[PDB]
Amino acid sequence: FGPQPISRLEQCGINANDVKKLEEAGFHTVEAVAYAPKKELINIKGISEAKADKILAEAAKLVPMGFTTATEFHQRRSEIIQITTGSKELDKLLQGGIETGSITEMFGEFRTGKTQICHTLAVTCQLPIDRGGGEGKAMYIDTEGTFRPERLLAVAERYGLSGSDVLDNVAYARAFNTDHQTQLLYQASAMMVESRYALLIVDSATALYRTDYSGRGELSARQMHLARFLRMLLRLADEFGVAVVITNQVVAQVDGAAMFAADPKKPIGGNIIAHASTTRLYLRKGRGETRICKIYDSPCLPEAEAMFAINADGVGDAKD
Amino acid sequence: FGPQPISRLEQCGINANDVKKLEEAGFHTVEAVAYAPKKELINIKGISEAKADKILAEAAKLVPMGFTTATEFHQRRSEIIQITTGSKELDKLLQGGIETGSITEMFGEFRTGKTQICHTLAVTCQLPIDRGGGEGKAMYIDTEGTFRPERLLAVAERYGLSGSDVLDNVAYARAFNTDHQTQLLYQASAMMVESRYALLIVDSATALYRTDYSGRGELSARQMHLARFLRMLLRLADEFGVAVVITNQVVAQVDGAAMFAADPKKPIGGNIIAHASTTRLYLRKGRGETRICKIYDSPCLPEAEAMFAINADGVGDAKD
Amino acid sequence: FGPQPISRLEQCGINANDVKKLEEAGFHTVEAVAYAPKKELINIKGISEAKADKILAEAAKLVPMGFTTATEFHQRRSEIIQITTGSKELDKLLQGGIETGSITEMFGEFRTGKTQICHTLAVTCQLPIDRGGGEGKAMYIDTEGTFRPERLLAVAERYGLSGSDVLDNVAYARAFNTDHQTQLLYQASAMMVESRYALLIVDSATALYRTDYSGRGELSARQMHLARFLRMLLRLADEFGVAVVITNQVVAQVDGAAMFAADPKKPIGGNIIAHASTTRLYLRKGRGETRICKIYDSPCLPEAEAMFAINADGVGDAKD
Amino acid sequence: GPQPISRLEQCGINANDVKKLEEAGFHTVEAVAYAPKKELINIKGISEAKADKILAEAAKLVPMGFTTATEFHQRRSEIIQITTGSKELDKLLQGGIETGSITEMFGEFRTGKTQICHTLAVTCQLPIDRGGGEGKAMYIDTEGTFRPERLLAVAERYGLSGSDVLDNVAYARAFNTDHQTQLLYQASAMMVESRYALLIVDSATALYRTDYSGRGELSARQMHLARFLRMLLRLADEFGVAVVITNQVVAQVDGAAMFAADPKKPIGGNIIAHASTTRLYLRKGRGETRICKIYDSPCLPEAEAMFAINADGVGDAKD
Amino acid sequence: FGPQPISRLEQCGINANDVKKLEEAGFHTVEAVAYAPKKELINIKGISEAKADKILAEAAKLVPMGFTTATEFHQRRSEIIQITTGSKELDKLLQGGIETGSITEMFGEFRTGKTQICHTLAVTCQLPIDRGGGEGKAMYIDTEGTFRPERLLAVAERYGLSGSDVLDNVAYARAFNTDHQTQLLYQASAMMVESRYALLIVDSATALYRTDYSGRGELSARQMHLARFLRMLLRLADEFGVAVVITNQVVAQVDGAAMFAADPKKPIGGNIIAHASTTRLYLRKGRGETRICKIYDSPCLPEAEAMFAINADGVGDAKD
Amino acid sequence: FGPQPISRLEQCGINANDVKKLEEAGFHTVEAVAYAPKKELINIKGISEAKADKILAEAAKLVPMGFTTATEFHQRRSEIIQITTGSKELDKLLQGGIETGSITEMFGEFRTGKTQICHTLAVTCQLPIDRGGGEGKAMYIDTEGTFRPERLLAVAERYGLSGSDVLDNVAYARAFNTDHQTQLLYQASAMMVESRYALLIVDSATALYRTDYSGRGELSARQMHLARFLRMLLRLADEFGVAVVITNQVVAQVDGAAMFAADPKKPIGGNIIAHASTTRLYLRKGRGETRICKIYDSPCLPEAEAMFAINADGVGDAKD
Ligand SMILES: Nc1ncnc2c1ncn2[C@@H]1O[C@H](COP(=O)(O)OP(=O)(O)O)[C@@H](O)[C@H]1O
Ligand SMILES: Nc1ncnc2c1ncn2[C@@H]1O[C@H](COP(=O)(O)OP(=O)(O)O)[C@@H](O)[C@H]1O
Ligand SMILES: Nc1ncnc2c1ncn2[C@@H]1O[C@H](COP(=O)(O)OP(=O)(O)O)[C@@H](O)[C@H]1O
Ligand SMILES: Nc1ncnc2c1ncn2[C@@H]1O[C@H](COP(=O)(O)OP(=O)(O)O)[C@@H](O)[C@H]1O
Ligand SMILES: [K+]
Ligand SMILES: [K+]
Ligand SMILES: [K+]
Ligand SMILES: [K+]
Ligand SMILES: [K+]
Ligand SMILES: [K+]
Ligand SMILES: [Mg+2]
Ligand SMILES: [Mg+2]
Ligand SMILES: [Mg+2]
Ligand SMILES: [Mg+2]
Ligand SMILES: [Mg+2]
Ligand SMILES: [Mg+2]
Repeated sequence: FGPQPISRLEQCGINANDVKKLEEAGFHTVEAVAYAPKKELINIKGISEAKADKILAEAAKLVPMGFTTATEFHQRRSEIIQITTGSKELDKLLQGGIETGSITEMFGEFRTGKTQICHTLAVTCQLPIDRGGGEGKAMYIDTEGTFRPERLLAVAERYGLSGSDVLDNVAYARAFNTDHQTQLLYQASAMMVESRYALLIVDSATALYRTDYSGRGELSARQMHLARFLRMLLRLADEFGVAVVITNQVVAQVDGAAMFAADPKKPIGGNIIAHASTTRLYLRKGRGETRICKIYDSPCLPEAEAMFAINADGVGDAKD
Repeated sequence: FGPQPISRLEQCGINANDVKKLEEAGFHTVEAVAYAPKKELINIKGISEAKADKILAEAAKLVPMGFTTATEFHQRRSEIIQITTGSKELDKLLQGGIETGSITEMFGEFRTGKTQICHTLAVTCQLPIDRGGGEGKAMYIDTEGTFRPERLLAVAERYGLSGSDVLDNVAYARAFNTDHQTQLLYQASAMMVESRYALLIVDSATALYRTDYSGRGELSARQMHLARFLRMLLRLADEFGVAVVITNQVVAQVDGAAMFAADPKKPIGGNIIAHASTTRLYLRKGRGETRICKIYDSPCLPEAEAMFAINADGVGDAKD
Repeated sequence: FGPQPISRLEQCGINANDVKKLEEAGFHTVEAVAYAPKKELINIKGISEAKADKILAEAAKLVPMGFTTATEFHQRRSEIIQITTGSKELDKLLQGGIETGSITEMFGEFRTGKTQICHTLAVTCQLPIDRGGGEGKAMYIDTEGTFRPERLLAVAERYGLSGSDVLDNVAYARAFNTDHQTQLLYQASAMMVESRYALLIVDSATALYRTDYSGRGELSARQMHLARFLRMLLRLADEFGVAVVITNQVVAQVDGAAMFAADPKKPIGGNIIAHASTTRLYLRKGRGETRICKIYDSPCLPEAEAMFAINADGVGDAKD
Repeated sequence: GPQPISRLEQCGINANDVKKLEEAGFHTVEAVAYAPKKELINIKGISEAKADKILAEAAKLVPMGFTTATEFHQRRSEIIQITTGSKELDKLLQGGIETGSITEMFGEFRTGKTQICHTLAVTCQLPIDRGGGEGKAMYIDTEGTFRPERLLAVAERYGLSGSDVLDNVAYARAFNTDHQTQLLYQASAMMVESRYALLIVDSATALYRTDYSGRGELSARQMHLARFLRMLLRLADEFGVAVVITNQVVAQVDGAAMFAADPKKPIGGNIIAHASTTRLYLRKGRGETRICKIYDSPCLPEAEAMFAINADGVGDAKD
Repeated sequence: FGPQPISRLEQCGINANDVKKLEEAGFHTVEAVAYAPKKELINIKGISEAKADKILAEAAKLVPMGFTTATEFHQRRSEIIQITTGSKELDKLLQGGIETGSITEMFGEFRTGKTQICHTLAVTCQLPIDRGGGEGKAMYIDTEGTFRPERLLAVAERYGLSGSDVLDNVAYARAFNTDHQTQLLYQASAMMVESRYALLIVDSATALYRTDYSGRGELSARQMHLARFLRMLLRLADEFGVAVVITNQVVAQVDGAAMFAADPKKPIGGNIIAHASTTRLYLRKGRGETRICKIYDSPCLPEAEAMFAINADGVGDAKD
Repeated sequence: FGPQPISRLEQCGINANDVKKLEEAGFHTVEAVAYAPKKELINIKGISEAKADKILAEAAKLVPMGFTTATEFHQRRSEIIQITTGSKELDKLLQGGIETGSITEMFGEFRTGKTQICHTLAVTCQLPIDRGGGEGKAMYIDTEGTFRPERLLAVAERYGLSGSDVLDNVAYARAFNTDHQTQLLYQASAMMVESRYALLIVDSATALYRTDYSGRGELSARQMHLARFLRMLLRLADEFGVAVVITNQVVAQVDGAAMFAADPKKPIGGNIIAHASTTRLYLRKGRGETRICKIYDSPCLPEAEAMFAINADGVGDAKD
């Protein structure tokens, strides 16, 4: 069960031309138009103030957005699914795994294993819910050109799942530039409503912005575009109940006039949207053959560290 | 003990149709009518100038609006209720804690514990006056998806209160956009008049405004909407005599990126309403894993500093 | 030495019902009737042209209004009272302090100590003339909610006055909206006829007009209402001879709301009344401390600057 | 100068009519002669024949016939011009502020009109040798912005006794328009009583903005202003004194859709536009220098001038 | 099978001036303009925003950029061409050799054998697919002045190919400075679009940057120029599908400054483009005459070590 | 057959002042202008970006810098002259002798015979082509003061050439410190164009650096200065088509400091410029006379050892 398709609004007395204009705009379900303010609906053409007000009021009638007791919210948060990361120690660290309905930014230095974690999450997302999975196909928006299905086949063989259907479930695309990356979100929102999607990996979020928006005086436009991208990701996560995972690259100190996100502090959203990343995981190589994952910031989980390893079957517990 | 419900206004020779029009307008209390100029009581359709003047007559007759001797105001202020922050050092710094019937704006950089302080205030608000509480249900309006009842349960366990009853009082809502944030206050007013409440937290005020109203030419509309929201908050604070707490994120250095509200000057209301925040607290990160709270501005308190820490049971005194 | 009560007009043979009509209109004094034009005495229903003309003629006979030699005006001006501001440097800057029977506007951005200056003036107003006081009770139409009767006690302790008695002679009111602020002037005119008052403080005098009259097309009504309020204040200053201090906010950047009078361009009254503020002081924050008060405009004073400080005992001389 | 109204008793008119005319406002036979039949009839207690004959003898006493142009040139060459206190501004006006006319100096807020009025009032008692008027001065102030300290300072600069100049300046304050009109009546009586040379109205349109507010009262405001300016013109023509008035002007956008904030549209309005003979635009400059531009004059041409305000009054631009 | 020439853009209704403007800008192929962002198309003078959006819209329908199932990507990657390196051990370690469409950065100490590998790869690129080749012309943008066709003749004689035709199918150029390198790539784009190419070699990529961009202050500009060069190489590899090989030099004792590479870590692209090199090979000279290759970094291949030898006919299997 | 002198410029519209500014900066031919980047043409003061771009474009139009078929490069390299070393054994070892256009470096222990090889090469540079010479005058930049113009006469008498003409065709200069070496290179480049010069000998390249740039912490500046000197030598070799020979001193023990010019590894250019020495020769003195020359590093020639001897007439084959 998920959102309510926009066709329900047709049952409420709205002519189909406005519905199709909203569909072209990008709002595919009643949730996406209910959550939108009057300004966004007014900005698109062919709609007047009265029509926008009536559709907004009807949508608010359809989906409840009023107050509720905290016990109801505790019950609701006790039913969301957490996706196992493939490692028992990291699963213990995350108190269940990667939660669905938020943003889990995992960042670290170069050659640490973020892509391996993304691969393992994408394959384990198809597991039955009783084994820690999410019972849903997993998308993969890839900007680094670093998607090799051989790892997915290896992990699917390890877990015993049929490789054919595991491959047939995971979708794929590539982002050659920032605008194509953004339009991929429109396509994903269009194509999500037709099936059950429980994961969406963007590896990595900031890779294209370090190069395309290269310039001392281009910082402002880059920041606004990144904020828009992150807002779209947040809306997608809230609307469809998916588990968005992204990736960032970091390095000691900084370079340039505070241009990149190469800092443990100063999250990806920066000064515009600081609350974008609900969960942040620092991935560190450590000393010797070690791998460490530390919860840098979480609203509920406390700071801690953990040990894990990467073998030919994916990410697993550190074998001694 | 509280305000006078508008049903008491019925015993003045006024028919119920315009009374219901005022009720649906947003004036749930006779005080909300007495604190309203003729312009706002006329702007609602269906009411003439003579009717508005007639109702305002007995509305002002019901409540005292005349001059009082300064000793009377000192007597009134000495009986005000202050809410303990949960830390003795902060209690000393604020000379009693967060005072009721006013606005306290806590602002600081990213990851300074503002949400933790809001959680601790929301749980300690339920304590009886004997222990320093306010003896009333709280209210939380969240604009970042950063409400975790686990912290509330932990603090309730620490203070000895029954967690089930503690979680059964704190209301909750989420603001997906600025218009929903503004609209929440209308239902909040009815919920406030219905039952005793003693704390309204809005975490955080200027979080959505950085996102929805992104644009050089949209600054004026953003400023007017923020001024309207803060005026509504001030009316709420004056009406039911409950403490309003708001939260603001500020970048350490002057990042720029056109005009913003992230600077240790220029209060939230801006140039239109520079007086919205009665009390202003600056939350700062010390050199070595320390937290400091500095009273940036108070009409009666002097500038000072304090030390505090955050443990698994909430905010508390600085443990050496 | 004060004004003659309107009841004296009853000795002129006029019918007492007309006297009560004038009293309820707002003219509590014979001087108020004398200064009024024919149209304002006719606009109230129940009074004919002949009656208004005869009371106006008798009032003009009672209080002289003809030409006087300039030496007489110099003698009258040399006997005026000046209220010490609590700082010797500022006292030298003002060539005596704040004069009675005049309007003193104070400029200032956010956090410039205007409220502290108002508090010190209100607590030094009841000082005997021997120490530069006014020997009269004070008033405070506080439209900001920032009136804390804790600084008044501190300054009273500094000056040796009994705290209970100095707190016992201060009138206080709060303005929640523009119309209530205006009616407070009628109430104050009612009060001052029966006791010696020597100060009227309005801090601020423009915030409510900033918030309530928010609109491009509402500017004209705002300007007319502000002009009416300032005219009422000027009349109050003329009749009873009380120094009227008013506080106006200011900002050093763009406004974007047409007039939006927060800048040095003209008095608060603006184009309609650019002459209400007899004296104008600009309060500015220097480097570090020791704010500067500059005489921005005065009929008989030159441009100058001064240094002053704010301690726990109130405003005082700057100590290096 | 003017002939006192008592000379009318040489004709033989019953003195009750003379007293009626005196209490009406006409304290000089010239005032009766200039008045038309309608005004002399509107006052009750006078018959048509009496008004006609009194106008006949008034015209007999006061010459109103045609005069050759050279006679008018000779009359105008004997006029007195009051020095403005600044030599450069004096050269701009080709003699200074003339008498028997109206000089309206208008400008934005904080230009120095009140200081100019003080300097004109203190230089008026100067003897004609220095370019003064030798007469007394009057100040009908509608703003409470009259400070004798500046008069004392400027008198000290010009080497006069402060007590004497102080004792030769009549002062009054106007709280409303009707009080201003009654002040004009009392000023007329006082000026027929004794010699005066200057009459200052600072400012003329200050009270009309506050008193006659609202859109629906514009016609009454215009009529009252026209009556006030007509009375001022009659005063100027009667006793031959220099009348100076002050007006405020701004370049607002939406603060008012009416009023008199305009460089054009003279103070007299559309009813009597010819009220102000001379008009001076007083403008704030860029760095520190104020300018005085002759906006309109029957004889003087358009020009500009440099002047400064010092603690001793108004003087030349000290670079 | 090759890229679609830019002339097809005129088939969509674009006047020839814009087509020639794009051609002179550097976009010789519809793939290049399709992959380009809106900002880069706007930057060239002579095209409006609407015109650029229209061109992008028509180009989108020509090349599919939407989502696709992972099985489609596995099919696409199964048919990719791998170029034999001339050594059986190297071929086994690389699981086919050097893969087209990706960057294979080989680096090592001085006199390790990178130039010989590049020479042998250039010869073997002309072999038909039946013998592990790619049957395509090769290029050599040599910057060290270390191109000797005698090795090419020797390898062609070993493989039995005619020397004349082997020489005739290799294009050569020399780079004297960085801007010449960039313009050389600009010309190489047109040369590639004019015919069929399969291998590009840059030996070495960073040699000229050590000569030109020296000094302590010239740190940023060198990094941006290198990032631009690597972005150009990536665009070429994606758009034409040509195996790109670049050479880097490393040392064990970095006795220099911050403007160095000198590290097995810190790839050539640096912190701006860490993902520039898809495959990374480390070449070392062990004790005696052993020559070892190691997969330093690969998205799919695991870490391994292999032995190889260099003899008179190029790189061959290490004879015991 | 030489370069194109800068007098061929000034016909493109560039005024004579810019030409003279380039002339005084060390750019004595159009080849040195074409090979230079924008940085080295902007660093000289008096030239703007537009003028530099125009002159660079004209220079690029003057000389061919585009791609070419490998057969063209083979044909070009077939006609490259190689100067005989005076010994048949070493001539066969070098496959023709010292090639023209590359930096040929020779090094060995003390008293091994490099200097005698330098005189023999200088004298043979004057021989006609059919005798193995280069038909060009020679230059000798001697740093250790070991240039005796008496072996030249002996070897010239051996070859039958007149002694006076042989001496008159050798331009000799001495370098006392590094900056003098650089300025003398500037002068040599200035005086190179006006005659046919085929050989340029530096003996030795690093002797002055060892005894001038002492100090443990001064290695970096010495390294950068050596890199600049070697870049200048490379530009001289490429631009004028001259044969550059330089001498290095080595000690077969290890090292005496952190950085040194010793060790058979670690070429003179260091890890900054490792490709400066195209051909490297190692000279050894074994048991008995046994003077051996070995090709250490070469891009085309293989490793081999040859026997030579030094006689009173110069250097010849080892007598039996
Ligand atoms: N086939 C593989 N089997 C096991 N580990 C692998 C394999 N391929 C790569 N790795 C590991 O991946 C690590 C780097 O993580 P990777 O996902 O390749 O890069 P990134 O840091 O860019 O996310 C390396 O340390 C290596 O040990
Ligand atoms: N109890 C106090 N004792 C001394 N100074 C105080 C005290 N409370 C506030 N202040 C001073 O008041 C200043 C601001 O003046 P205030 O009147 O509160 O504000 P504003 O001018 O905005 O109305 C602050 O800079 C602070 O130093
Ligand atoms: N005592 C004084 N001495 C000299 N100049 C003064 C004095 N008082 C005020 N001024 C000057 O008066 C100028 C404003 O002129 P004023 O007549 O007060 O204004 P307005 O044109 O608004 O009636 C100010 O620029 C100031 O410099
Ligand atoms: N003609 C040749 N035949 C065989 N090996 C050669 C030949 N020329 C050079 N080499 C080899 O080249 C190696 C070093 O040179 P090279 O491979 O070009 O290094 P680099 O890539 O660092 O320039 C030597 O170990 C030598 O064995
Ligand atoms: K966070
Ligand atoms: K404040
Ligand atoms: K003024
Ligand atoms: K990589
Ligand atoms: K020697
Ligand atoms: K080499
Ligand atoms: Mg990765
Ligand atoms: Mg937060
Ligand atoms: Mg204040
Ligand atoms: Mg004035
Ligand atoms: Mg090499
Ligand atoms: Mg030697």
